[PDB]
Amino acid sequence: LEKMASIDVHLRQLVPGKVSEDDKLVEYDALLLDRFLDILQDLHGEDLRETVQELYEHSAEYEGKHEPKKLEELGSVLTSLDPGDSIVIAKAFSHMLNLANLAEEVQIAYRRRIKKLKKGDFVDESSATTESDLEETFKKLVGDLNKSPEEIFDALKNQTVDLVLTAHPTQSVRRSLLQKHGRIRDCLAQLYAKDITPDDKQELDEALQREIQAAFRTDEIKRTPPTPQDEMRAGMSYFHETIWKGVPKFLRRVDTALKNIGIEERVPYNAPLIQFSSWMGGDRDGNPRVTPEVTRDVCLLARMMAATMYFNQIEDLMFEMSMWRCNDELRARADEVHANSAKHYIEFWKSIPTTEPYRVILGDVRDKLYHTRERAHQLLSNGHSDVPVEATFINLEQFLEPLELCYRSLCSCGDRPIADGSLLDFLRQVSTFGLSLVRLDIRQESDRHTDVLDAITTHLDIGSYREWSEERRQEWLLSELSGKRPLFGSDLPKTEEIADVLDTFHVIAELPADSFGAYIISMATAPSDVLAVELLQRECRVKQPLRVVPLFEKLADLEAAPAAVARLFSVDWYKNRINGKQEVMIGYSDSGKDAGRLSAAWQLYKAQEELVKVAKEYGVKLTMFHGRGGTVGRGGGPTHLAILSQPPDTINGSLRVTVQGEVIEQSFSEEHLCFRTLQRFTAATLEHGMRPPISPKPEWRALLDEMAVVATEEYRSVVFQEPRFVEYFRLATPELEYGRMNIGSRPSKRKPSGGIESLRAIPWIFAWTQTRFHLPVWLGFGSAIRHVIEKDVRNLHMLQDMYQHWPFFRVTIDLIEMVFAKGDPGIAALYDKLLVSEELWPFGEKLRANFEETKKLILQTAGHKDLLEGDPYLKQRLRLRDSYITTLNVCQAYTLKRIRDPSYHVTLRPHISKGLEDTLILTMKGIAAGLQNTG
Amino acid sequence: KLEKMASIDVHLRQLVPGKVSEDDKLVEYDALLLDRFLDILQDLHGEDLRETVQELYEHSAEYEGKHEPKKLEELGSVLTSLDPGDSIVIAKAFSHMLNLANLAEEVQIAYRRRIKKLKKGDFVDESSATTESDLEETKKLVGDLNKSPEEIFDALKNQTVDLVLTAHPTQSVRRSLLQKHGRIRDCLAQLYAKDITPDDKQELDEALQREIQAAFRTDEIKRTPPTPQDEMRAGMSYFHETIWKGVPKFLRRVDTALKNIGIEERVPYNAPLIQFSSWMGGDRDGNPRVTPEVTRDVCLLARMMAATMYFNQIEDLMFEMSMWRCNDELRARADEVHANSAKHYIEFWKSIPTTEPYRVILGDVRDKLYHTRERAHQLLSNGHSDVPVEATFINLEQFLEPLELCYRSLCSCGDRPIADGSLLDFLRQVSTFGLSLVRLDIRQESDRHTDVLDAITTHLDIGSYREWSEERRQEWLLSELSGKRPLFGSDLPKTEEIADVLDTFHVIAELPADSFGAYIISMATAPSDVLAVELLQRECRVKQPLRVVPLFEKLADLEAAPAAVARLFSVDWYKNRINGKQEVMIGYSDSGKDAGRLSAAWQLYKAQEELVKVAKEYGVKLTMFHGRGGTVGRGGGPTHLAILSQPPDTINGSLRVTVQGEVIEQSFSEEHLCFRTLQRFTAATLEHGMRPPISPKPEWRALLDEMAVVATEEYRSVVFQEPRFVEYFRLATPELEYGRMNIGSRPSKGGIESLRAIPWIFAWTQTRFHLPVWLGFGSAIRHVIEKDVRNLHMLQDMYQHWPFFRVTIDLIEMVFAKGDPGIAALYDKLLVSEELWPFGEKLRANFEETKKLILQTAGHKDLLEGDPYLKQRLRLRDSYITTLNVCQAYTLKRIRDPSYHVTLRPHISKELIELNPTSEYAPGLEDTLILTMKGIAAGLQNTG
Ligand SMILES: [Cl-]
Ligand SMILES: [Cl-]
Repeated sequence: LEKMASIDVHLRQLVPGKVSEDDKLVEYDALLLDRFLDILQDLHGEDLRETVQELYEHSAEYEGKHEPKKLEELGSVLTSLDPGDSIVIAKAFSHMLNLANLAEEVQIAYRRRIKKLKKGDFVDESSATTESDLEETFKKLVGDLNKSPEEIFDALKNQTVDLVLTAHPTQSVRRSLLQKHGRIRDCLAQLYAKDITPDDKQELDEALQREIQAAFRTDEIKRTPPTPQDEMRAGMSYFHETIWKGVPKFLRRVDTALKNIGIEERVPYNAPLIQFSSWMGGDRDGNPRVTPEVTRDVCLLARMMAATMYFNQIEDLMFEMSMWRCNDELRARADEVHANSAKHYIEFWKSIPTTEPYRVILGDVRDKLYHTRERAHQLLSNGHSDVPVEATFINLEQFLEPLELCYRSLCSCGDRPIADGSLLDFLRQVSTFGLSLVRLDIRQESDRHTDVLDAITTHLDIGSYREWSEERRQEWLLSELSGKRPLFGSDLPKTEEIADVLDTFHVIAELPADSFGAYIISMATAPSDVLAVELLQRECRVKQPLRVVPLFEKLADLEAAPAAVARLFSVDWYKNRINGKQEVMIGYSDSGKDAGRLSAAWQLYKAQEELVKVAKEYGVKLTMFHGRGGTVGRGGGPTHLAILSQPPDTINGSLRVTVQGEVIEQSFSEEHLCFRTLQRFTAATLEHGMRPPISPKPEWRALLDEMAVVATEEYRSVVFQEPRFVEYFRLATPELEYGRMNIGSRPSKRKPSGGIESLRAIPWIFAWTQTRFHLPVWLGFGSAIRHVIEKDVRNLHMLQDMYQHWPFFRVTIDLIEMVFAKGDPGIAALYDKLLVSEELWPFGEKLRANFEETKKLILQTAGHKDLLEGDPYLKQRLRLRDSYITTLNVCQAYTLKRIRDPSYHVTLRPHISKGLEDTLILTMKGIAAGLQNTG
Repeated sequence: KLEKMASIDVHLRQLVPGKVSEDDKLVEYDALLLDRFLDILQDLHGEDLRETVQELYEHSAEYEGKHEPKKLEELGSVLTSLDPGDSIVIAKAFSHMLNLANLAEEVQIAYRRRIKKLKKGDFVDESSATTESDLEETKKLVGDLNKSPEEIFDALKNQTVDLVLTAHPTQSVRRSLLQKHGRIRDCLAQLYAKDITPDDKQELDEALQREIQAAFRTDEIKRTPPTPQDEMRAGMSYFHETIWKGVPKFLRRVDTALKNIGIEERVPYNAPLIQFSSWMGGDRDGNPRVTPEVTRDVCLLARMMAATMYFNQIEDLMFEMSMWRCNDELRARADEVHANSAKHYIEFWKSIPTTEPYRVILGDVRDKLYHTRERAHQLLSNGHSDVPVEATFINLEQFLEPLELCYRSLCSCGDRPIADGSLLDFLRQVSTFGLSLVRLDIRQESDRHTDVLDAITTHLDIGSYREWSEERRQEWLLSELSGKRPLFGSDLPKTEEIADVLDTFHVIAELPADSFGAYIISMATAPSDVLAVELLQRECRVKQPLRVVPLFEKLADLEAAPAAVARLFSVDWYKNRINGKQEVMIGYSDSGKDAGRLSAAWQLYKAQEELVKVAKEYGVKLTMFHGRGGTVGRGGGPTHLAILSQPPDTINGSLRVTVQGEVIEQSFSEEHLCFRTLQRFTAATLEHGMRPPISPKPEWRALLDEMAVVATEEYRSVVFQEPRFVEYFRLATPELEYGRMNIGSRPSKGGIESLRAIPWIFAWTQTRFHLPVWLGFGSAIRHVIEKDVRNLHMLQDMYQHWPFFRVTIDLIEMVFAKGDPGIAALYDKLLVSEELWPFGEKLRANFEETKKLILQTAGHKDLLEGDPYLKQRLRLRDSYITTLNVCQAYTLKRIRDPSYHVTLRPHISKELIELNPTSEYAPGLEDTLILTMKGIAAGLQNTG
């Protein structure tokens, strides 16, 4: 059985050298592949195994030389498969790619950081191999920038990093597949431990094989496109995985780094340096499956999960807390708490004596936690309770109070060191996660509020709020918000939508405030959009209303935004309600859909500038919320510089970022990866506050203004002006199939009869990411760089200066370069050859030419001769995914030809040992998991 | 001025000079912990207190080095001059330091590397963990003995090792202080990882100090002398600690070794290679706090704990079990289970779909486990439930069936590798721990059954069951078991004791059979003692009666025992009821109390031989139960040879041994220690079954018979014939205080005969004298050397080639290492009348004489010449124990004698004096005595 010998050779040929000396990646991939193929042979036979192996080898050869004959060989083998074999080949390559991801994670987590590889400037911050850890970030602040330790500590207390978890654009993988990937991960890790006994290594190998098989033999589809509750259950797995234990870990690391620059204090245990907000169950923009009851469900479920974890933590806390010396205050509370009726610790002690006061108060807290979970479960499954809300914790201060009393008492008696053990960790978990783990954001279009108000104004015989000018709207809204009479009653004609909006507000009002983050207005354009939501919030009896966050999507909206926000601050009611804090959302991906990526990038930098001017004029603490698609939305290293790149004083101690679904596994599945994520967000925010990026030279801004004009011209002329574009888009791309399939819970368009305009941004990016072409990400960059080079050769020297010294520009170009690394025009041409009308082929040929030109221009701007010349580790990792993703591409393209065209009969082969829709879904989820994030 | 660290480094390095390997980091560990502890002591009670404590430790270490009595005089001088507050803090301090020494010991043993080049090639290698045979090396069977692997596999399938957890003779330390000891051990371990970053090392250092202080600031007294339920709760900590996870780990390792000798199968998941029995809540011998309700309590509690652990484990199982292809039988069972109402996993899935059949059956099992815990908690807390018995698992096969269905189904579809993961671990845990984790044994005196039958015969006007000869008793008991009429009713004059015995039988009758192991008759002497218990079991309507196990204590009982068992097998009713299985219990410590240690050891070897003869004559599978005090009761390595030492065919695939309380932490607190415990028990059993120790040469037998006669004579002449022995014992030893304080129960059942064996051993272990273990050996070896110049060469032959004799001598040698006559003399000087002084003097001479004689027999010039690692660890504990001894002796003089005024010193710094307010003796003297007792106890661990 010497077949294992071949795959080592093809792997070593795919990535030639070693990117370090702990570079064990090719070994890891070879081992996983060998064990997996042995499993495939043992489950489906020697013939199936030989076919799959020949396919992988061919794919490796293609990713080597990019010879199209290799692709035709792949096609020949794949078409000759009846759907039965097609499912097994597609499934198999999916799992193989997943294993490659696992090895990637292990390599990254245990790679040794090389201190002699730092150059000393900001470029070091674009890779995990050279980024500044927390303590290096401190020394930089204290050395170069002359900031005192006191100032660093004070800045830290007041800083908040808020990570927002979003429902996966496709597969938010089963809560069980995290677990299996974990076991494979850990087995791989220990097999290479330089301290392993032979029998331990044997049992580890058997566990590895057993779990690879365990993953290959579970189905990946069926049932419902899981209900929002199910997808939310999946999203919360990472709290069990790493974050719950990981947060006190990281915060204690902050304590140590502080001591090493002379600060004796710890970060206060009630300071919110870390926060988690979620969209799962709250985003309704173009997603009707998210009902008011869905939101109530994910809220109560969240409070349940939190109560369980606090409950199980407090028992180890209770064993720890066996001291007897205590405060007079704590002694009082213990003798008081002793006056009551101890059922949840009979296995531990018959009862708790008053000679163990901490155990008394903590056992009471354990009881209240129990009653909290039971009440939440009752309301979720029934609608009423019987658990008195007074027998539970209903707000965070009731919970923090006894714990803080313990900490005070322990410190009084000279027992602070015990306090900084399990007790401090526990307080830090309470303050970070609260009673809900996450705080749900709500999102809805502005137009739906227009509808609700139009029915309100029609029912009151005032006219139609939709016909009114923006100023008439503003005036009416102001008068009502200033007044004291309610607005409407049960007597109100409600369409299903209008009832949906009002009912959403009612459920928000029926739940504790600590469950909710922000109310987000999609397609916001004018101050009346924010005022609308504020009034609807008030007249629906929301006691403590949510902060309203406008989301400026289109480009014109972005130009009009700073006037709009200034106008909002100049109105007394909004100024008095916000309390000196205002949050605005920008959608890098959305704006990109409107006007191409380059113009959306430069416009967002400028718009953030003007917003900060306004927020300083009127004295509010502005917080920019970064939607899906940005530079700060990438995985790992690059985030560190993306954050540092943002315009000065747009962060101001409060960073709110979306952790895209495609990146969350890579960023939180493993102890080390999670630590370094929390670390680089915390450290980068802190540095950017005291060391803002350079301000751009005027010639740079003038140049980018030109390039923005040309780029939007090209992008809009191709995507919107070309009359035969959308026909091509529906042929050369699986957009229609994605819309009809059970992949995402969302409809792809806002009006089924509309063009590219009504198509949502997420399907736009996905459709072209499946074909390894990525047109939405780079289109426009070509004609911009071309235009300025022809106007004068010396502008290329200016662009290269910009790439070398202006962080913003470097991170924009870098993202593009990375997306090109995941691109292959050859595969796009194969989709063309099978799926596109012959008279439409030159269209594709021309666009691919545009591709190659833009790539050449991007490489020249970054001063590179190869893509990702600066990040060879990332280059290696992606080149290794390429070999599986390509097979999933060819399979997808022929499956499309077969699905769309029942007139394409193929000479099948005999079925291969112990249906086209399922194969297509597999190739989609696979390529999706392989390409991860682009734009 | 913090160069006190140089002082403790120098004293430590003098205490243990060399290296016993090169991964020998023990003195490093001890210095590091001690330094952090002393700094904490200074920051809590002041610089002066810290300097006092450090000076005391240095003096103690210098003493354990050169044994100069001046050092003892210095320690005493400082200790008498402390007011009770400072005496409490000094005593507590040294207790905690000794504990830290034990933790460092455990880490060093767990990570010491076994040296393959150090094996000598014979059985002596089996007396230390550093050279013993692992599972696979016990390959030995295949080489030397030419046994086929198939025969080894069959032997292993049928082998059962039954470890019995017993209540601690003193402090089975709070489930809370064990935990802190765990955090300290782990912190120590990770500080020495060769890949740890500087920030990691800083945070680990602070975590260690934090937990040392946290342990120092917990009280070690107060509350109740814990109820038997509390002691049982504490005893069950080790299942959560290591054993629950440890059993599937060990069994899988067995699987690997079997693969490594060519066997393709695994050990069947339902074969009981490991079992755990318990006495906590069932031994009532001289312990009236153990009531019927106590037994009902610990039974129900155990079933609760088991249900909780299965419940939490089965959720990881449910996530794992996401397969879809399955057996036809399993698909059926899944569709069947789908017809019902999914509450215990709303956080995981809204409900479980039928395309995940395994998850369906497993979710049902999770439901049934939940209801089992709730019903047990209800019965314990009320007396009734409302949980239908049909919704819980009441016997183990109900539980096993659906899991086995999953395993079968998974194997059907070629998913055996998935089956051999979390599912196999779960099946193995089910089979090993069952629904109770442990099985409770019950124990009671024979005389207490005699009372019950005597009141019965008096109530029926037949005579007094007490007056009847052993054969008249036998006769009546036989006719009654043959009969069909019940024996008694509510109309029966019951003393309080008799009500206790009958009520215990009724409670046994009310509980499931999986809860109970064996009924053990203390002071068994004759078959009528067993027949009484069988008859009481039947007439109290115990549906499935317990197996009855006689415990033959005294020497004459041991000679008479095989006659009794032969007569018992020769009775038709008993022969058919036992079903070919008989378990007999020996108490190495009890027999030791009767006739000296040597005579009890040899007599126990011979009596086991004769019992094997009887069991073959009548075809019964005999099972010997080793009570406390044995060679097989030691910690770690030595156990391996002790088991191998047993007489041929006395084990026969069924080993039952007592895990003494003082040893349990050393054997089960840490992952590796647990693995090697289970491994040496399993491997020793398997090997001894197929490779019996050599049979003894006839001259060795005759020689040991002689020595036993002399030794018993000396021992009894001192302990029972000297009229002033009992007077001395109450002066030179804290026996009266041990009984009068709060530890244990009742020591007397009169003189030393009515004194229980455990307080007998304890009293003389506190004063580092150990008279019960060695008394008699001196005069025996002296007698045989004078009888003939050559007998010493024969004894040395025995020590080198007869495993039994080697392990007896070896245990003695270890006990002497924990001995020090100087300290005993100090106890004399402070506590014993002057006209009694020569008595102790003469006794001490025997000690020294016996020591020299043991040394010559073992071919040694120093104690423990063969086990320098153990010598090092003991040498190191002794430096704390000695200070605790002096403190104890002066505290005794102060307690017994209110006319002993001492020039006290000014109180040091901030109090512990006021945690015992209702004390009849001085403010801090009671607690100080208790502290020294618990301390010295934890320092000397096991002797005899
Ligand atoms: Cl109880
Ligand atoms: Cl639900």
